[PDB]
Amino acid sequence: EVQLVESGGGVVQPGGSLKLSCAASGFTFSTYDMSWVRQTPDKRLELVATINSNGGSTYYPDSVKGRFTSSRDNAKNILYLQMSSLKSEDTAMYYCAREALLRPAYYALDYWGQGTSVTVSS
Amino acid sequence: GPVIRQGPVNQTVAVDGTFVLSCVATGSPVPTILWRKDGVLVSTQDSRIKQLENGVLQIRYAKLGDTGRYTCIASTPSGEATWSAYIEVQ
Amino acid sequence: LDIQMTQSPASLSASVGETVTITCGASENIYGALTWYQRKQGKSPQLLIYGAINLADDKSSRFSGSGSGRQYSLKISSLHPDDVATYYCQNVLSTPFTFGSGTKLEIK
Repeated sequence: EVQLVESGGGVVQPGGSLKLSCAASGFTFSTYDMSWVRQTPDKRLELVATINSNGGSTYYPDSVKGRFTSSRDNAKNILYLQMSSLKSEDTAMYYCAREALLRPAYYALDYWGQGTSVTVSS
Repeated sequence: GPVIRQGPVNQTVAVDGTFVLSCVATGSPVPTILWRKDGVLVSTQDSRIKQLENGVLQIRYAKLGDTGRYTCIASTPSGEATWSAYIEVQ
Repeated sequence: LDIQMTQSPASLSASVGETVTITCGASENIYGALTWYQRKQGKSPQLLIYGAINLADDKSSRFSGSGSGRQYSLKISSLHPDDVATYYCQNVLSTPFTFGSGTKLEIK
């Protein structure tokens, strides 16, 4: 049984900050790259963060670059996404996903958490 | 006798991005493709670097040191073909 | 500069037992570096296809991914009530790794 479990979502004011967690268990977290993906109310989806096995490489699209920091803790098995300067267009369901191990080795996410809700404004 | 229809192209990529080089090759038998970067055979072993299908080389989490001359080699028992391009990471 | 993924149709309702095609277009040749995900209502997505043509392990063969170049398709054969979901294609060639907007599949 593989488990991904996001926490720390909620409502925040424009410009605010937030720190999300993802508790993982039932697999070797230290072997895998992880992704943060989100889902706007319009039902569009958008990859917002990728992080590698040991945490030594990170990638962020232009839409969130500088405002979003991703990091992991491989001792206690958790994945974090720190968000600061949050804008209304960041209102989204955020998922914690695992990068599959494949041949040929294309980018795909085989396991997703059930997400944590994030809302921005008033 | 192998001939490269479309070789790799000149690109500017962002640091930490994923980019590819592609090399579309015809011939008979089907030409195997290799990749050299700055005259040396690219190590798919380093796990950023991936030889994918349809003759694509992919490089994830891009680094400044990935700037250079990437060369495609298309090979057949008959012969081989060459096509190169320059990648600048910033 | 960013690579477009367009999905046709936006939505559709069809009947049980039918075959139904969903298409995905890229503004450029993405060499089959394309992945499909299924999202049922109130659920996280789930991998369906990778590399455009390779089916995920614990998923029904009723699903088939095909295509090459700029044009791709997902076929759902013999429609089941549990296939009700949104389907999303994604460019995994080069960043940003854009998703198509997705396709709501409904039963009549």
